[PDB]
Amino acid sequence: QLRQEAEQLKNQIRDARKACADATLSQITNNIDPVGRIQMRTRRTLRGHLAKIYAMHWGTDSRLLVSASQDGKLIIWDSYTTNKVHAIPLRSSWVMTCAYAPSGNYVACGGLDNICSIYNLKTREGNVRVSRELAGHTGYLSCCRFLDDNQIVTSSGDTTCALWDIETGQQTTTFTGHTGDVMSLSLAPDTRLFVSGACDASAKLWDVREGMCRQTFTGHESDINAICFFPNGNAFATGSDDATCRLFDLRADQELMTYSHDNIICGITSVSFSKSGRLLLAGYDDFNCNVWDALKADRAGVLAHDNRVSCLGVTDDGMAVATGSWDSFLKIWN
Amino acid sequence: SIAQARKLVEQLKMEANIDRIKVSKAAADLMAYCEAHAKEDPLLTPVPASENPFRE
Amino acid sequence: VQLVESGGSRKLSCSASGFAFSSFGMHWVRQAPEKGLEWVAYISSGSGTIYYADTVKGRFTISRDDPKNTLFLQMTYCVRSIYYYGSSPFDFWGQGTTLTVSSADIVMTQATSSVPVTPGESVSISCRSSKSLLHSNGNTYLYWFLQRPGQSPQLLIYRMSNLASGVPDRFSGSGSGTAFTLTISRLEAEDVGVYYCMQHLEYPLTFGAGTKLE
Amino acid sequence: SLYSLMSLIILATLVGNLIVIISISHFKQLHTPTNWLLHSMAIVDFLLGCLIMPCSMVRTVERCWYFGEILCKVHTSTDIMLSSASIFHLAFISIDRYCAVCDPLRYKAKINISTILVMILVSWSLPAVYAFGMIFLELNLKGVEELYRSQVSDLGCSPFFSKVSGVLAFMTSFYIPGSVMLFVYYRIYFIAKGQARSINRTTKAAKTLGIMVGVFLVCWCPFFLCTVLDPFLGYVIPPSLNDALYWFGYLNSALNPMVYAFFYPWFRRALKM
Amino acid sequence: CTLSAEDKAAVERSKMIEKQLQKDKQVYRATHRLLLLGADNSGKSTIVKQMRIKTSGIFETKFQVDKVNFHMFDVGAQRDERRKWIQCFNDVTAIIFVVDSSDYNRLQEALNDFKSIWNNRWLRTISVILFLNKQDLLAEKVLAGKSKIEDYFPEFARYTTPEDATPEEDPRVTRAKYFIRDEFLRISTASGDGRHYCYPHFTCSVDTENARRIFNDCRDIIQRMHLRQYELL
Ligand SMILES: NCCc1ccc(Br)cc1
Repeated sequence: QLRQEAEQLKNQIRDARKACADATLSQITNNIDPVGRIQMRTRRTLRGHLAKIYAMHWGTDSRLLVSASQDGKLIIWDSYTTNKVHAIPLRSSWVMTCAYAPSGNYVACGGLDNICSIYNLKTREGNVRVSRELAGHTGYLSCCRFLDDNQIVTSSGDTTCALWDIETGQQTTTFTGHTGDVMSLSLAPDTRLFVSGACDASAKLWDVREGMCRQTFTGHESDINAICFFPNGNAFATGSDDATCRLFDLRADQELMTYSHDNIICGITSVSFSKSGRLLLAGYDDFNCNVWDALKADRAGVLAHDNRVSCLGVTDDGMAVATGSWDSFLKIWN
Repeated sequence: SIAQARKLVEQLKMEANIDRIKVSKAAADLMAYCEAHAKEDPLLTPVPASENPFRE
Repeated sequence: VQLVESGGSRKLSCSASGFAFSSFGMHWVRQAPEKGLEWVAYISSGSGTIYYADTVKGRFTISRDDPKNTLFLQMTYCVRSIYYYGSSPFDFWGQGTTLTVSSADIVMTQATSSVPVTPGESVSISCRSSKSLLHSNGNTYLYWFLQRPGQSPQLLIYRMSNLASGVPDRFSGSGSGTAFTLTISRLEAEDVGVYYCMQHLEYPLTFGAGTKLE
Repeated sequence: SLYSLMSLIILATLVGNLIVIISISHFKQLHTPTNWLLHSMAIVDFLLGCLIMPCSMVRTVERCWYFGEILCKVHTSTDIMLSSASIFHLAFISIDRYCAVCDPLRYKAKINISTILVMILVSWSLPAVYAFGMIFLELNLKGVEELYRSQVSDLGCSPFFSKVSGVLAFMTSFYIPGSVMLFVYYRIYFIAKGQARSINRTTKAAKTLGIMVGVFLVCWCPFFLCTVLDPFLGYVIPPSLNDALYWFGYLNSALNPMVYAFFYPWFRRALKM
Repeated sequence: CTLSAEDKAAVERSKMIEKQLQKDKQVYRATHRLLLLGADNSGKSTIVKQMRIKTSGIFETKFQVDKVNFHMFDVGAQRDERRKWIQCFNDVTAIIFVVDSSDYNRLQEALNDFKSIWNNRWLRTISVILFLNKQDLLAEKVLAGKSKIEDYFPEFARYTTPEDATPEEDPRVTRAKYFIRDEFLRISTASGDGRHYCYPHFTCSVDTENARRIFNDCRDIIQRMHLRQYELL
């Protein structure tokens, strides 16, 4: 009896959502001139990692950035002068993510260790030392992001997320409800909501303050690899192992126009927007990073690394864009 | 299994009542934002090679 | 952090204990009995670069011993300094042993030498250099130290605008390229001392003259 | 007829030595430590191609050194330099191949990029000083200058060796590298055959090693054999056969890049793309 | 040059960092990395604790054989699905699989696990060093005769020992041992197109020669790889 009620309620939901689409984005868009072609050149090349590169994260001042590798190192670079400011050796050799604090006082990392570590950069001594170690998860860490100097949001492989308190080191909220393991999360500019995409081919919306899911989005038939969040705050884009990426809206609660090409077979690994939201930067599996028009489903340009492009990043001021790859090279583009 | 099925049904019911807006109205806001902020996007409109720090 | 040394043809030693001695460059700075500060020598972190004061070059020699965390100066204040993007050099000074010894460089003079003030009122102190300290990249290399009557000098401002770590937020710095000023909004009994002016555009780190506050 | 053949050899050498150095330069899919020796050999072979063979072919086709005598010495010295450098590069490539299959665990620690440069510097260094010292200081013709004059100076620019210089030169330049690579490839062939026997039971290596060893021997053996024999035999060799004796070295120079580079599928797959 | 006085110290510090990184790079290329897989019943813990002589995710172990360094990573408290984190281990030298052959009950799931590992797309060109642990318990339980294999594997009745058998104990236990080996090798040899191999063994509860066996198998693996690369095999 309960199953039938759930089925009819789901049917009612999809029917109510169905009677809301009157026009497609493409026909409204047809009255907009295309952006044309985009040309970017490799300004700088940062070298020094041994193994593959899996993560990177820009700084807020738009100069410094941090990257992670499988040999067990974190390196903080000076983008303008290519110098190296720091080099941090890790306890565990298998890491999957890194984050760089908004104030620039801390960095974090995690991986096949079920532990998130916090590193203090500005000390009375001249060395960088670990501050906290946040244990309590079961599966491998796949993402982590800073709220402020005391709050951090983690994504794990045991199909749960969590909100932590760095001062004490105890969880204050656990977000449960994903069927498969979750891989990526993105925050909002107003730091009140965040999304997360998992391997059950669905993405969910969460409320940080009170801590329960508000909306659930579907449409992909394979697992979700990357998720980014629109600069306005009312949309987001996902990236799947289906060689396809979609755009969803938080009010219409529907799949808007999708970006797919007939010459792509491999899934994507990273997604990011530009400052104005006109461009969509996607890192692919066939050694390439394509550039999409976020309104017309056109390939404005191509960014061509000798192995998989694993990570991306766009500066706060929009001046540059960095890419990482499994050949252990970081390139800065504009 | 009764408790799990319940938790599922009240979760779906909680998700059920949400305010919605028309697709065209939601799609117009993105166009408005793009046309309002297209002036200050260096990646969209290239900047002359005097104010960017990644020259040479 | 606490580096305390005692010594004094003679040899001087500065011993450090409390920080990563192997990541910091070191300096030796001289203070005459009744005259302002003066620079002597400098040894890099990796011992790959060494400079000496133009006045004495053949009669002096510096060396460092990283395993035992000791600094040396040979007769024939020891100050930390670390350089990277966003660092604050000259932040910590030693307990103090002065070194009384019986052209094209940048010279700078402070306008006055003394001024009487009253608590609760703002004060201004001026410095002026021969040539512009503003560089092509954008940094303006100016430092304020504010030695107190009895102890070693401290650090207040670096790069003419940035406030130090533990100093109260009553000090500020501003300038235009050649003329600079330091303003103290409020005032307390702990601000009594003499203030110094420094440049770091070139190796001869020519200090200023001093401005006593009574 | 013959002149067209020599020109074809020169053109083949020129085209073969350029692709290897170019491609090895702008890929990075093939920028491995082991490739630096390959393009160093390609550079040596290209330098031999641009300089020596044109003068050699014109001197042979006109049967007379219609040139200055100040440059005959430098011509001979450069020829000896480049031939010895090529042979030493072959020997070092063989030694590199030896460590991969006869000591596999310790391969990465030994053959790094800080030991390839030592080989490259030695290969350029020793032949240069040896050849220039032998030619300009007249150590080869000491005590036999009169017969040198009567034989070649009366009519000649061919190199001349005594009973003592010739054997030492043959000794070093031919016998040491060739013996080294023969021993290496012998043991490699036995090891490969044994390993191939085992999988199947719970013959490709023979073709490759045969090609390599046969090319090297066929190209180089007759010339050095006749050269070492002549001082002891009595200088009765005709000078016409010596021309073909030198030209086999240039033929080896032509074939070597084709053998070492294009025979391999990975290299071809950076060339197909 | 146009660099300031405070910009040269920055490049000096960067150069020292690069020197340290190059030293670490030289250290990193003389080590071989291994991945250890198995089930809870199989004695992974026993062998990992012998070779050296909280809800953590990975455990790391080091051992030295003939001036060669080996790294053996054991994946610990993870979930029941391995499809996602298995892409990180596509550059190891070899995979080690441990099987408990005394049970006969949960031994069919072991074959499925081995097939899943062998047929993975990210794990091709990687060889497997199969370990068959807990032989003394096997012998004790078979000589008693309380439990029969035919009750669990009815094909065991119509099986005869191979001629290649070299029992260096009994005329029957060897039949069961080689039956289990035949099952695993039948799974192994169904495909593989000559790019990775399987090396079965007869490890016991306590042994002092496992490290030497791993050394020899890794030597053979890398030698075959090098011979294939240069077109000699
Ligand atoms: N074309 C090469 C001629 C030659 C003669 C002697 C020696 Br020893 C080396 C080279």
